[PDB]
Amino acid sequence: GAMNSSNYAELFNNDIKLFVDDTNVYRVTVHKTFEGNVATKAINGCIFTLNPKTGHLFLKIIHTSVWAGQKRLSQLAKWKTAEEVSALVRSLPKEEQPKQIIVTRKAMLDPLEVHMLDFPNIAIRPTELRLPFSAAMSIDKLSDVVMKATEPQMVLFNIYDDWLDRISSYTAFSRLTLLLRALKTNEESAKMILLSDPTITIKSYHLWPSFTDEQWITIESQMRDLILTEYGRKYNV
Amino acid sequence: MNTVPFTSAPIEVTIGIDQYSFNVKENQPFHGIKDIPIGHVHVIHFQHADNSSMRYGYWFDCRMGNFYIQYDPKDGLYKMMEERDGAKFENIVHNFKERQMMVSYPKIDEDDTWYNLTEFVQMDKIRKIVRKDENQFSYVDSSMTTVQENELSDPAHSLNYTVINFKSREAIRPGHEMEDFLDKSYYLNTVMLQGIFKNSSNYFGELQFAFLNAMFFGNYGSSLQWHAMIELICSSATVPKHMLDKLDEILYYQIKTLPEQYSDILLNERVWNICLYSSFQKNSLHNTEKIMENKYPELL
Ligand SMILES: COc1ccccc1CNC(N)=O
Repeated sequence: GAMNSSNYAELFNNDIKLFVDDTNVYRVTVHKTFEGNVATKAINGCIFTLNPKTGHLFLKIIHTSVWAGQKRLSQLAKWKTAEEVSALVRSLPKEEQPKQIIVTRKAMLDPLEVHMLDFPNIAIRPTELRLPFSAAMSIDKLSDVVMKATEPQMVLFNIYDDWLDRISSYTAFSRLTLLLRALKTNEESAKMILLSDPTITIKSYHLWPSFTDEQWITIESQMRDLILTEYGRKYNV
Repeated sequence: MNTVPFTSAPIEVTIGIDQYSFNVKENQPFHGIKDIPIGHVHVIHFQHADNSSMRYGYWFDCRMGNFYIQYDPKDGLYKMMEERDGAKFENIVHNFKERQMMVSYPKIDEDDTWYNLTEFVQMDKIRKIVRKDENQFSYVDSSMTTVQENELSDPAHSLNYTVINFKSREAIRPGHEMEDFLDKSYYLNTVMLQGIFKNSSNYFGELQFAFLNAMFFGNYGSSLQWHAMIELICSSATVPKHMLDKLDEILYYQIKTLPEQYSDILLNERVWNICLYSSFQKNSLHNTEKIMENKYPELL
């Protein structure tokens, strides 16, 4: 059933799984019209599909053309997401297809189950974790590729850069979730933390800076401070 | 008017005949039910005084044979049987009638309840859901499971209801996943009506038979089937007008006949609220919505 704190280490075993997040699939700006009514204008979106063991990210860019002429876009978005995840799974060799797909929001369960009826052996699972994958558009290179896209497009990333060379998946995913949770609570401070030192660069083929081990411990500490902080600044504690 | 005689009543039992029930005491001089209307199916059903566990009974049509009840002290139940010697049967029934040892079906001359509960139910279809071809009548009880239930363990004692499953390939066309899941008209009209049931009467007959098994025996899989068949119609944007009108009449008498105190286990809050207030047909069940709201407003 549901993924939670008690079966957390199942994420890093050797059964292929994917997290799917649909938060950024359907994105709008809300604006006033000349007559003073409100309207939305969609901007490009993306499905965030991630293998937490390998770091492989299957970034499916949702171009605003997919909404043209459609009604009830928030509902459609859930099904568009399920159509695309299903196409991804079918595109992969059998030995690469996941055994489980964990959705980060329960409203994706039925859409994805129906689109995957051909795959009875793939478990479609919810989670009780509050994962910060919505913040994925706070990663500059990801936001950049989404916003520049002129057509539907799948882009492939490793969200862990080369971290797995030195740390385990469990640690790599803890770091990722901490960075993202920081970027979600205060994007400006988070990004400040990450770039303040101009000597630490981001390789052309990477998403995050090339920190040494010692520097990651400082960075991680600064991100936890920021998260505890904003929590005070929020609740006044 | 037809008759189901009883050889005897050796054990204290509550006997049910359609929506009617009576008390028979242990070794009371009881030999049957007379004046049963011809032209309808019927159900004779039983709850023992000593073990209210297992309600059980028989679906039958008097036009298909002379049927009687005889307690079996080995299997410990009242068994229906067919008498093939017609002369012997008429003679037996006449003697019992002369000795006034048969209770009377109290059919009132303004009452259309049984007709309206069994309008599309046929014995031929009952016998295909309840598979026991050597008898012209069909045994059902509280505990029997449905084919679908057995999928999710004896197949000979199953209720072979039509499997309905909204998250199945049968129900969802490739490429119309969202369309078909949110508007089940394809599954209702093409798969089920045109493909499996052939017409709406057969669909309504199974629905009505599922409700009655739910109500008389508390058969849980029957209740599941009854609610699934309602939901598949309510969740279809495109349903023939006559089906909607008949459905409303059908559900009206089911809700009317349900015991007030059993509504909590026989009625599925989610399906009913969805059907009456969210679904495409939320506005097409006037009679059913009015009685539901006046009689079971708590469930809603
Ligand atoms: C055949 O129905 C009967 C038989 C014997 C006594 C009473 C009745 C009628 N029951 C009822 N619930 O109306």
